[PDB]
Amino acid sequence: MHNYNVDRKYQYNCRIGNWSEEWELDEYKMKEYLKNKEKQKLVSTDKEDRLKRSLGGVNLSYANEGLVKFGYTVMIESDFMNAVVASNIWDKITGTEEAYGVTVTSQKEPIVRTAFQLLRYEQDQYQDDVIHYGQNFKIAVISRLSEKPLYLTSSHITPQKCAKFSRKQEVSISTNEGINSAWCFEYMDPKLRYEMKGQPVRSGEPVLIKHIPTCQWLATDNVQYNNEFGQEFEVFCNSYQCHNKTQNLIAEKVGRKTIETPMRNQTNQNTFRIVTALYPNKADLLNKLRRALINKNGSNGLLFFKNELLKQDKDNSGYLPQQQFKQTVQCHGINFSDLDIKEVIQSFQENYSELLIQLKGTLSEKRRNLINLAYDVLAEKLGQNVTLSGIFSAFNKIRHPDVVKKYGTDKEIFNNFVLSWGNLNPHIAISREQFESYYHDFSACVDKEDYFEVVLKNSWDIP
Amino acid sequence: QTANQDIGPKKTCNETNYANEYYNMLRVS
Amino acid sequence: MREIVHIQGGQCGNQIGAKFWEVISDEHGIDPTGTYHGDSDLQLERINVYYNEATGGRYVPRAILMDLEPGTMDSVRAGPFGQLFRPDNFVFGQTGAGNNWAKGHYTEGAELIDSVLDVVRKEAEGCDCLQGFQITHSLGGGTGSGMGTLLISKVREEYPDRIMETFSVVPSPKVSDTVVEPYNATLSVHQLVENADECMVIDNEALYDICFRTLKLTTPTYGDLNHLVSAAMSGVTCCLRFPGQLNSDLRKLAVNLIPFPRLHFFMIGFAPLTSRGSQQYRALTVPELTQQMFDAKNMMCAADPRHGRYLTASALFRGRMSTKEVDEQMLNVQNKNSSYFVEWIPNNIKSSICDIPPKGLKMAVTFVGNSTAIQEMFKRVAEQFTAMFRRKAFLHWYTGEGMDEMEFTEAESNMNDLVSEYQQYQDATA
Amino acid sequence: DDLAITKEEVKGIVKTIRQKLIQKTKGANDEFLLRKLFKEFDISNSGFLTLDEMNAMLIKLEIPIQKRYLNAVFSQLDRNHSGVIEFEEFVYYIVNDPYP
Amino acid sequence: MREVISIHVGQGGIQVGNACWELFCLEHGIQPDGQMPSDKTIGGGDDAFNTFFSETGAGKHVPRAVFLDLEPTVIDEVRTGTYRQLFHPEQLISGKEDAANNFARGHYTIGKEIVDLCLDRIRKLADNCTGLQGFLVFNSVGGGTGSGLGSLLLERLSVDYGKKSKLGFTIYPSPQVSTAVVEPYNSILSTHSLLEHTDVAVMLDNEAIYDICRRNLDIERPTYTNLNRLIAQVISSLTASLRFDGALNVDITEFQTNLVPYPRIHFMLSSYAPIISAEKAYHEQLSVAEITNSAFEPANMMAKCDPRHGKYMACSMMYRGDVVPKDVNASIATIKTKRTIQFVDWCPTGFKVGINYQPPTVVPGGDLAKVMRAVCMISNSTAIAEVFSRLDHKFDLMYAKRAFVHWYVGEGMEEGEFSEAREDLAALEKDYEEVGIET
Amino acid sequence: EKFFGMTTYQQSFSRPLKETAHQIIAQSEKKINHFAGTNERPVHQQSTKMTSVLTAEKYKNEQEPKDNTSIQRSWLPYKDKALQVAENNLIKNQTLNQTKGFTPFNPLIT
Ligand SMILES: Nc1nc2c(ncn2[C@@H]2O[C@H](COP(=O)(O)OP(=O)(O)OP(=O)(O)O)[C@@H](O)[C@H]2O)c(=O)[nH]1
Ligand SMILES: Nc1nc2c(ncn2[C@@H]2O[C@H](COP(=O)(O)OP(=O)(O)O)[C@@H](O)[C@H]2O)c(=O)[nH]1
Ligand SMILES: [Mg+2]
Repeated sequence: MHNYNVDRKYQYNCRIGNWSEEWELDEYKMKEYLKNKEKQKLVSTDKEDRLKRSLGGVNLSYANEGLVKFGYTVMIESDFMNAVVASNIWDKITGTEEAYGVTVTSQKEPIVRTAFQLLRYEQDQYQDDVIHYGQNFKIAVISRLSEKPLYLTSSHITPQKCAKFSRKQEVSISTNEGINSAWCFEYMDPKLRYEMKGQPVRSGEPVLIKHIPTCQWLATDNVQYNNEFGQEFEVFCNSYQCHNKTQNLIAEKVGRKTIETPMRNQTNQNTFRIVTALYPNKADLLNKLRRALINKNGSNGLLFFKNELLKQDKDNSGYLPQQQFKQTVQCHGINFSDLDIKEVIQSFQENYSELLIQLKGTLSEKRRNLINLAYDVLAEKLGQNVTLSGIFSAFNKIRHPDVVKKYGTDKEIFNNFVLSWGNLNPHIAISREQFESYYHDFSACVDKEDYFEVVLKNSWDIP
Repeated sequence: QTANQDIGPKKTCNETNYANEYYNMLRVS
Repeated sequence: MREIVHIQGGQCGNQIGAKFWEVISDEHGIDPTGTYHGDSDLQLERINVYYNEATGGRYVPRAILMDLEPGTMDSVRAGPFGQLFRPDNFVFGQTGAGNNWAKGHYTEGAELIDSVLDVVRKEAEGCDCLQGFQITHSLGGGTGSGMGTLLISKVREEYPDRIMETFSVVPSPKVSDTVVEPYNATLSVHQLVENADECMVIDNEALYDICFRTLKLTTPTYGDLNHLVSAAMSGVTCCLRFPGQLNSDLRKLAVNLIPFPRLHFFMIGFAPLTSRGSQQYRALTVPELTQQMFDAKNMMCAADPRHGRYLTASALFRGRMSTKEVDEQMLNVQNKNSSYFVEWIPNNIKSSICDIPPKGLKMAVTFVGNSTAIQEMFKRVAEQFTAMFRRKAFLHWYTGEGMDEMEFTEAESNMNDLVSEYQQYQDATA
Repeated sequence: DDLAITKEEVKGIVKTIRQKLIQKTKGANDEFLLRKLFKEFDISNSGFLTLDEMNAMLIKLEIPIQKRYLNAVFSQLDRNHSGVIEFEEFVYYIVNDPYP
Repeated sequence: MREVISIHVGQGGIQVGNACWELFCLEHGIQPDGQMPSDKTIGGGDDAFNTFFSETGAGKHVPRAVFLDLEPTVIDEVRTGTYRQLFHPEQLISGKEDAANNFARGHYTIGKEIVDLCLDRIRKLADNCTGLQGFLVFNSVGGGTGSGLGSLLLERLSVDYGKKSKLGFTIYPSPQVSTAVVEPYNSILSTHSLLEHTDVAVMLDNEAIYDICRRNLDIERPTYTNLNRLIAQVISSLTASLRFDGALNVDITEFQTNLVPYPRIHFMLSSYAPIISAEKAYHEQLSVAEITNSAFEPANMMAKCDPRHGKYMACSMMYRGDVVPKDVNASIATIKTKRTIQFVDWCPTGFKVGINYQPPTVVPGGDLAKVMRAVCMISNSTAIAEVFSRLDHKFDLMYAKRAFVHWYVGEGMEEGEFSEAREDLAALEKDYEEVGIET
Repeated sequence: EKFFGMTTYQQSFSRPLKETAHQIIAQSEKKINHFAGTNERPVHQQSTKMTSVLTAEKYKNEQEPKDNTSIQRSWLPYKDKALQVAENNLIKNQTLNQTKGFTPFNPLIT
């Protein structure tokens, strides 16, 4: 005669009323939390990957003679705001072409996010790497930030596309490799702008960056902008020429001046300065790779990873080019961040041949007893010599762990059962010892004790 | 404005009378 | 491929819609980001049933979400899963309804309905062959109850051939939600039997009492009640969207569920219903499902389905299962309780199957109910309307925007007619 | 060597691809089906493509181009020089490419 | 030289056809992929595949089949099934809107704009054949599109080819177990269409098969998949005599002149035996005498209508396998002696027998076990009068108060049609009871 | 939290799940000189697939005395000219086929 919903109620810990049911839901939520981690989808873990890779510090290369030459690293600092350029490889702009937004950051501490690399964009008569006034230079982010090269570019004003808040020319990091990435430098004081060309750029000297596609000076302003990295403002392309008109034609007619010499001041918003350097666990990491591999191929994920690797290498020496290992992980597409790959490579840098073993791990002696025992039945049926053709024919598709439940069609399991066995020629010979390891991996990732033991008993008629 | 009377448009009900007639006649024969 | 469109109005109608797409999104593998991540290849062969195509690979659901105030809709997309709705599909005024039909149908309702008709026609003509309309709205509320009927009348006239369903929450006598509920509610029901084709009420009373006697959760929230309803619709269009053995489109139900033109009110429910504690210990087998489907309390309608007899009903069994037991169980139930089923219509239980059960279960059933007991609420709704109108209470504002006493007598006039015309079949004997 | 593939034929064949994809389904489509080819056979799901399967695909679509043309097209199709393509970039040039 | 054309329309039909092809597919040695595995050359003086297949020039074969339905889910289902590459890509004529169990919607409004396509397809296919023997039609009568397209196609077919025979296999609702509720209405209109255009039809009511499956096969949880193969087997036996050697051949022409006393009484029922699983088979007799005896068992009749409540008109039973001919006379002599099976006064002999030589072939993974003697017995008898009697009773009672009438009238069909349709059965029921009187 | 995906049609016959990366490549060379079309049958070859090599009966050759035929058709006055001549036909055809090579799953198709 238990009466529920008894007015004043305690927690589920007490036993006053209606405790039989609600007790579980606390467990269930605890029950569900277990599954969320099992696949790397919890918002906790990724955020650090967002925060970690983004918050990684960087080192600025020194400046020799205060002369900026292609190759060094510089911090773009906004004179008007007393801040520096910032990059976000997370926030995404809306368009057919994929691109990233950019912003200025108040905090002046150099870090990976704010590291920009310069290179030579187009060939020029200049020989020496000494940068030249009014020449093309392109900006690209550090390699560490993104595997693909990243560049910042823009386009002309359009009602369809406009700055999120500035309403001026929009700028974003993209994958363009043509005109849109070009840039050149201009002097600050207008008295020397036209005479400027032909003089070396002095590091730390104020510089004006102009955009070849639009000849619009990149400048910062004071407007709100909100994102994860605390508070920062927006950076737009727009040239803040002085409002008052200057008579070109009447001066142009008499011929006193020329088009080349500018005839209008610019406010401080367009100022920008190049700044150089002030002065001249393995146990857990291996867990992720096996875990990440698990989702993409379920229980039999590990083999294919080894199966995929055997294609790239040829010499069987087990020493594969270090870079050539990077793509292979990409070519299988597990949710394994690029930030994680280098840890594995640097850890064993001199190596898959040695690497494979650590993923195998150690099995409980109970499992080995069943693995070797099964082969005994097969040898008696197949006689003295065992041939691969015997194994495939020996396979019993009918029952399987998944055929009975109807998850998949027999032709699925029978074919799948085949690929994991590698690229061995059908007429090769294999002994029982080798058969031992082949099923060692299968138990490597099938955590459930009951399920793994189910595979062997029914599969090969082992009694 | 209430319309719920069902004690009896009349053309259809008369047809039903004719409809049954043939089936009785076939039944009779 | 017989696509359909969804039009829901009012926050109450808005709330139900929000859950429906999410639940529908999961079944077809639509994540809050919208990028397809399905496992089997059967999850796309009918993606057009509820989704269009776009450049960039993102699916934009075809829904019309709109209300007479911005606050509610500012929240519906405020939470997750709201980014799927296309901004062009939202239309919202700046006046407010205030729990009165007049403002949202003639003065304010008329002044904005034109825009909605424009939006609906654009999408509706988009499909290759329109298959029907399904509208979620509340007859006890201001924006929903009033706006919905006017839109329903307008649309039906332009498309006299397609079918239409309705999901409305008639108010419960035990618990109140608005004092002017009787007036606007009754005046709205009269405006469905004339234009709409199918009606299947849902009662919040059954939602609360179902949660505490079968689910047994102390604190239930409005999230819990919506989920149950969202599943209710999810089973109606299941066959239309997946392969199977005996498919039954939206129309097929009508010809088998509605015996006469003015008898198209249905009541729906979901099974199996089992609490967390009893999650595992019961045998998910055919006999268990059939017993709880017809249970007195498992139904979602305030009416008791044992106070009369049924005219017709149909079941949409979902998920792989044997066929023989399905027919036999239907045959047995129609026999052991003959007194609860009308006599002059033989074989008054329908069957239907689909080859894909809902995610997270092995067997699923969605029942449809056209029961003579549905009249019980109408007595409760109608009787209250009489007394309230006796003293002309709250009336003088109804007359405040051109709404006059002519139809109030008329509108209530049909409700009494519908109730009485509904009961004479109970005692009718061949 | 017998000859070097000229820029015209690379243009000429690429013409035979882009136009025909429009042939199937409806006008707005031929891009969802494009993701079908990757989706309807891949265990990797990485969205990366290999030279051979590019031959396999384009052999599918009634354009019996040959191997030698493939080496030129694949070489010009990718610039990183690794002979591997990511489907965010690949489709972008196939359809949403204003110039030939 | 001698070929047959297949017609299938309706979920009951489209799927049953989906099965009847596999049984033929496995028997003649053509794999589902579409390519015969060679090893069958050497002048091949046997066109065993003509009776159902046609040469494509080198390798594959295109079966003579037309698939029709007003819904895409089913028809396109086979387009991407295990049989994707067999059927002709354009020969799967598929509609766009569901019938919705409204016969009127299937015979006066929507069916017209696609029926022309159907008759177009039948035209091109037939021309290739030179010795067209007749037509086979499987349709579901208790459904919307099934009856509508079937009745409409039947009508137009008779007005173009004439004397060419046509055999119809209908699936009427079961006595007590059925799905549709408006089924008694839509089915009733069907009898009018097929009473005066189809020579031969076999009742195959569902309810009986469940009993046959449960009583003998010892399976208590069947599905629609297992029901079909039992129906499909009947097709395999019926049409075998054309495509196999035999000591006493039986042709399709010996039904429109061998098993129908009058042009009006043209309804008969079927049956099958033996029905044994893969476990209990070997431990039985399965002799010539035994197989025949189980044939006339009442409860095993494929139609839920006890043949013991009437007489018998004429039954043609076809033997396939290795039955010794003199054993055939052994069974018939005893059967006539018994008393519980009684024949009408005016028909002295009512059996026409045949003997094949190709044994029945069992589809892999099924229930039927391999055997060496079998028989397919068909009977047109006065017993079938009950099935018409039962359906009519369910009809008139509900039509009394015009239940569901609106859905039909509002679509164009005349309200007076129901008056005649019931008149159709009345005459047919009256005709049956008159023949049974002794002379 | 699964979706399953085995349709009623699927469980009966099969699911393809095939056409690996190189599979389409292999079929490309097959159609290179594969031409779709057909001629007319050379006639006087279309006919029913024979079952027995005797007339009006099936030549079941076995040990069992009830199905020997030979042991069953010696009641005539003399050695019935029919069984013996039929037998040599089956033997001689095999030798000729071995000369060419047909192995058509039986001597009947030849
Ligand atoms: N035995 C058996 N009967 C079937 C099968 N499929 C359908 N039926 C019968 O068909 C009747 C209903 O019609 P359906 O075959 O489902 O379809 P239809 O008659 O073409 O009408 P629509 O579904 O609107 O196209 C049911 O009452 C069943 O008896 C089947 O696979 N096996
Ligand atoms: N059961 C249930 N009822 C709801 C929910 N949301 C709204 N309602 C109903 O909506 C009614 C109030 O709607 P109302 O504001 O008057 O609608 P409006 O007049 O058109 O704006 C209440 O009676 C509630 O019962 C929900 O999530 N669950
Ligand atoms: Mg149908």
